[PDB]
Amino acid sequence: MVKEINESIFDEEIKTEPVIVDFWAPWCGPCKMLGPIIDELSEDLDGKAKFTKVNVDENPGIASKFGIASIPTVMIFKDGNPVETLVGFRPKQSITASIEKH
Repeated sequence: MVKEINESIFDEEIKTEPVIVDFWAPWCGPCKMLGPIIDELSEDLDGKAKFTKVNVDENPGIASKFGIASIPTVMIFKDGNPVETLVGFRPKQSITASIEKH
């Protein structure tokens, strides 16, 4: 349950438990390694966190607004505010540990 989001619906999806945004591109190797992790966590942390994906090729405005200078980057939002920016590939346990903190 990872929802693909764009600038038009970004505000809606972000304000709603922590919301995780995976900034990715289909041509980026490390991003493709991260995809399955985010998918698995959307099930394992179901009821605890919400997961979404932003394709930076199609949403350059979102990427610039949040300083996504490198992909993959995973951002955590709480009450509509960005509270964590996780740059670089990380295993499942590392992402979970970060989400657990909020």
